[PDB]
Amino acid sequence: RDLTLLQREERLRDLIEKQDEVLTPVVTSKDPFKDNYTTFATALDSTRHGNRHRYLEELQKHLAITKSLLEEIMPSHASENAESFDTIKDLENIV
Amino acid sequence: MSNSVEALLEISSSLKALKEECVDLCSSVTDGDKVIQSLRLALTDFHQLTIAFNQIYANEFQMSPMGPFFQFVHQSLSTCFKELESIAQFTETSENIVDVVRERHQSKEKWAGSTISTLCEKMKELRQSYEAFQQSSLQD
Amino acid sequence: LQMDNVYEAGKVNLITVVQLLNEALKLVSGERSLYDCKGVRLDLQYLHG
Amino acid sequence: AEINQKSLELELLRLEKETADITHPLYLGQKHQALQAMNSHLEAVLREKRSLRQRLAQNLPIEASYHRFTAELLPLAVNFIEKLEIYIKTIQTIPKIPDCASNMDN
Repeated sequence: RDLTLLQREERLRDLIEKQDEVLTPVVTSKDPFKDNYTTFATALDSTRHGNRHRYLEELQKHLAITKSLLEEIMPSHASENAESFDTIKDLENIV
Repeated sequence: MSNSVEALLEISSSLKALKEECVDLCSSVTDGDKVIQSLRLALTDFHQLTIAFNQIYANEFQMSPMGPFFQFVHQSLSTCFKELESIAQFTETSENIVDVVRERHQSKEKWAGSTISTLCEKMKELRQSYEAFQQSSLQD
Repeated sequence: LQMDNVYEAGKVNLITVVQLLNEALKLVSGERSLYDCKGVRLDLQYLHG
Repeated sequence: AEINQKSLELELLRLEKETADITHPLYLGQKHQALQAMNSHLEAVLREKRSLRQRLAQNLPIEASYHRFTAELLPLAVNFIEKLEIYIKTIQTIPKIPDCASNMDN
């Protein structure tokens, strides 16, 4: 009984030691990451609702207007309305 | 003797109860050593990526930057298209249905015999006839 | 509206197209403000029912 | 002798249950998966750092993850412009939509 229990405890210790070595660095850097990532994601979410470089810069200026106009024109249920089209057509055929 | 036998029955019952609780633990000996190695790699990567992100977040967030503008405009414009088409279809369908039903109520056809009538009139006539037949049978 | 030609040297000017798109969207914005102030909702559940 | 054997077995099983969350392959496997998903996500974010920066601040050298959106934008814009009048009429019909729904119901 004593030999059998000792063999099992040794195996458990080996396994815990291998895990501690790799988990310790990740837990220490967690809080700064979570906070930086959340602030980043919230900032990104607020934006959704000649020389070739020079060209892409001019294009960006106009696409920015486009993005602003689309955010203004689009109703809150626009996506739901867009899904109703097939259902409307089915009703007509049944009648 | 009587005490030993009672001790066996108690321990046997305790073992049976614990084996049932540990059903998920009893499956296939996959090489525990392999899973740990894999976990080690994933954690190590995760740690490296978190650091890399924090570094970029502090320096740049806190290749042309044009990719996200294209995606947004594309998806928003597409949704706008589909929405307007749906509104138009609803109006058309509603009007078509009103016409089909109106035509059915007003259309005159030779249904039975020599007389032309609407479907509603002929149906009423037929109903009256069987009401009359039933009344003549209850007075019997 | 300082807009270049839609087609320059026989090729499509993407910037002009986007500019036209912006004007089109303004028109659409104006019309939606007049006729769809509250945003029209097609009750999908009603239609399915 | 029989009691002693079963007692040992019980003791062993109890030890295994108490340490399963950190030791058993099943539970360790689940933790691996969750970690791999996040890694992949972060890799993507790092790959699109420039575009994301430009958005926050607001051949053609565009990041490969966005080639599709860029290529398809032209046709989409053309189509919208061409159907502009139809979209305007449609928008004008929006106040009639409740009447249309009532007549149909009748």
